[PDB]
Amino acid sequence: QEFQIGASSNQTVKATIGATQSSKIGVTRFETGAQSFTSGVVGLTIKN
Amino acid sequence: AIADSLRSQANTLGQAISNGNDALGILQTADKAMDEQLKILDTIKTKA
Amino acid sequence: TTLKGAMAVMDIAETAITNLDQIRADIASIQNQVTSTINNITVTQVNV
Repeated sequence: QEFQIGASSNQTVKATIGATQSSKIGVTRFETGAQSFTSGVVGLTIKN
Repeated sequence: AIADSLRSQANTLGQAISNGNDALGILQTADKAMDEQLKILDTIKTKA
Repeated sequence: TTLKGAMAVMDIAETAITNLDQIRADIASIQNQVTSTINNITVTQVNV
């Protein structure tokens, strides 16, 4: 949404207020692996 | 010619001031409204 | 009745002001020329 604040034609500020319903704000990410029956030294690596 | 251009620019800026004030009004409304959502989320976390 | 339409009507009005100034300048030019003619004629008639 624009708000003309200039002497000439297309000066403006822009507002892009996001959505804030309760179906769109708090969306976490869960994960869980299988039951590990094996041992050994492990090194994780989270990518990106 | 120069005086008419300057008068046009002064009137345009005078109206742009009102556009900016309306933008401030809208944004302040939204901002001060977000506060109750913040407090409600805090209460939800406390109840959980 | 629409945002971009408003920002276009702004330019169209600016161009209109420019054109009317350009025409009024021609009226003024002819008027000054006529005034000078009238002064010179008023003197020449007395001398004649």
